[PDB]
Amino acid sequence: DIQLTQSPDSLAVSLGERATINCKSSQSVLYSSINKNYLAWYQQKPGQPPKLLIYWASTRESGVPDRFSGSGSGTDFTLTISSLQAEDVAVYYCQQYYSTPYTFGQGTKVEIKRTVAAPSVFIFPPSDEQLKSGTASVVCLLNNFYPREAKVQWKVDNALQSGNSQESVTEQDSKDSTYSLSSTLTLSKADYEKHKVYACEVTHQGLSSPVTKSFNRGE
Amino acid sequence: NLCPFGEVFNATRFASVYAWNRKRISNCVADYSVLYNSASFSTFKCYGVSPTKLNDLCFTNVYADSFVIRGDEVRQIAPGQTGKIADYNYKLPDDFTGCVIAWNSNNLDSKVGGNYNYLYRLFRKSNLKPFERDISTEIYQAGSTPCNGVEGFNCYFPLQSYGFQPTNGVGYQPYRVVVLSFELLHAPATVCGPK
Amino acid sequence: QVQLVESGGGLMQAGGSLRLSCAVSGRTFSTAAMGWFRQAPGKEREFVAAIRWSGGSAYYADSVKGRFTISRDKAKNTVYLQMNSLKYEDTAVYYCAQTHYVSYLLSDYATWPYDYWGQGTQVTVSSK
Amino acid sequence: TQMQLVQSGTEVKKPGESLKISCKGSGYGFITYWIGWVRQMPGKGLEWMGIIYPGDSETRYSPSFQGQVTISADKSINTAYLQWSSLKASDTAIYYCAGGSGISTPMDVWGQGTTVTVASTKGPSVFPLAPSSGGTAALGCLVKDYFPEPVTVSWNSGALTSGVHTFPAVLQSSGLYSLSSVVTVPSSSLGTQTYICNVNHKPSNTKVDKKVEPKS
Repeated sequence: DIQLTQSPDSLAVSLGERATINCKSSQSVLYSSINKNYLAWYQQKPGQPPKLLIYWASTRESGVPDRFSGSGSGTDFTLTISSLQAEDVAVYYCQQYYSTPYTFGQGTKVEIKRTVAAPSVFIFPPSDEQLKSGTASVVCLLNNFYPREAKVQWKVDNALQSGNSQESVTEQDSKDSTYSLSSTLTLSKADYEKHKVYACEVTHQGLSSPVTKSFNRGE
Repeated sequence: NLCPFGEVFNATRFASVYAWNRKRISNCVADYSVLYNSASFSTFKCYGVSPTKLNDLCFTNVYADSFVIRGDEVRQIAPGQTGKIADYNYKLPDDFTGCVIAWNSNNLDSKVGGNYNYLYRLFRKSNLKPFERDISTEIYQAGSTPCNGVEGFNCYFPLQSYGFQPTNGVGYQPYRVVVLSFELLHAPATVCGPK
Repeated sequence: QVQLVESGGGLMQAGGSLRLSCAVSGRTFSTAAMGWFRQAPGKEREFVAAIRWSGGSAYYADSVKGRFTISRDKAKNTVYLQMNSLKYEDTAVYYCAQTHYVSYLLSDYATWPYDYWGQGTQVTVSSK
Repeated sequence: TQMQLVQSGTEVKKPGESLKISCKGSGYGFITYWIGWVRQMPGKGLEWMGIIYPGDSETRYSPSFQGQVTISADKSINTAYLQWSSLKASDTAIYYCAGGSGISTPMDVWGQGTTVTVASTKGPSVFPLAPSSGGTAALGCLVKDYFPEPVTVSWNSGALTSGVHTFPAVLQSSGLYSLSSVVTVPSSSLGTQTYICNVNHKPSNTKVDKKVEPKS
């Protein structure tokens, strides 16, 4: 049984630059019949089927742009995208077909590298309709920033709180190459009315000092 | 300079499986689509190569191996199979790269009261090497006494007739088989798709 | 198709020897085995001897075993029946037969219905 | 095109039920093709399940799925099947059928995939995130406590595509999904034009429209 591991796991490269992706296999995938390596390269965008780009390690598939190029022999292979573009941002899987069972790599994300952009932070106190469910959610939103790397801490009543917050990040905007994050703190209505000041503190590489955005309960 | 695959698949005469026929294909354009878009074949198994991509691939030599066997034995024409055909008549290597194409030939190769012209090797001391062709007719020692070219109890003729009749169960009807092997050496690649 | 023409029949004394031939013409490449049969007047046609064309391995009915020899020259496409120690009970018309059927078991040519048949050659064995 | 594969509709099943999804090959030359099944769970990789040659239904399973699924094929309708006997919660994922005209061949044809989800459905509760003051302000909808995905949200039915971010749902400890949908508009327009989010959750067939606006 062959196993494939790609390096790196994730990858950010600016427009116009080159990304390369390693894929090393447990055992060699060379047919001797025809001096060809049995390894291939798949691109998958969110909400799309995998697309074949490269087969026989190095042969391009129909309707695949020139800049995509596969190489390697034996155990180590690479897929190099010269001149990265907008519409290249996706996950890249290597796959062998030397033998069944067929096996894939873990996959590799590629995204656009960009000048740092500080997030614009806003805080939403809980709905008044939501407070009739018996539940209260405070959400903090970091809007149009790069990189994604960013720490958001909740401070309910000037006390740091842990692990009753959850985050979600948009995939990179196609046009400004930015992310947006939402840190959502949930607690019950009962616990909600035990505290008065709710604050959201953001440290990001684009901010010289942590930006806090707070509110007092029902003001 | 079209490849004479017509000569191979549409042939009037097919070889006995034990004495299987090999055509070496070179110096021609191969339109593979004429095979795979055909409705005529019942088995079309390809190992290590895809018929749809051959149309823009060049090879140094393509080998067409043709013979008759019964339906039940078509599944033995595969790498890593065992049985009479695989072991004693025609042997694919484990790492085979090529296509296994077969069709029911009951309309041609059966006749009422049986067609017995088609043979196979029933006995042999040892398995065939891959793509070996054995046309020996030495008497086979099945018991503990040496035969020295005389048939007897436990001393048999190594070959036997298939019995092809039109009423036969599909398992026992005649199938024509072609095996395509692909060769890519450091020499002029003379066997090319139309593109 | 093949044509079978036998020769060598005639009058012979009991204890003597006599050799029949069968010459094969036409699609001779097909020959897997040849057989000799005989028919005594008004009695059943009876299997005598068979020879596999390859190797020349022979099978005989018990009635002639130890007396008769079947042999063949491949180049000449001719099979022979050597009838040694001729007996009164050998008096009959002798027929050669040809099949392109290959069985691994030589004894099956004793029961197999063959493909083509000769015209028959009369052997008459004289007393004592 | 030589060959395209079409897959069965998306399936809303509950633990213990069985399921047999399909993948029908459309084209001449189907006899050459081997159909493969690939499993990809939300956020995770591709997992190769098995492959079948419908010619004689020769199938191979990956050790990860031998005895846990069965792969049939009906050659007479160019269809391959992936069947369970009892769906586990484990089994919620998208399933791709993938074709290559051979064994040891790249899979050059991929169906749209079929998403199977193994749990009871619940409609989303929609809560507004009203703005406050300045330059240009943000506002949004909280779509909370629902199963399963997706939920869609548009703003004034699509009269607002400018400055919209709908967040990837995060499954809570609740075992229900939640996400926020926000949009940024000039502080000018907050008191002139009204902004209404239109949320569709098709698995519970509930479509909710909450208007957002500032309160005292």
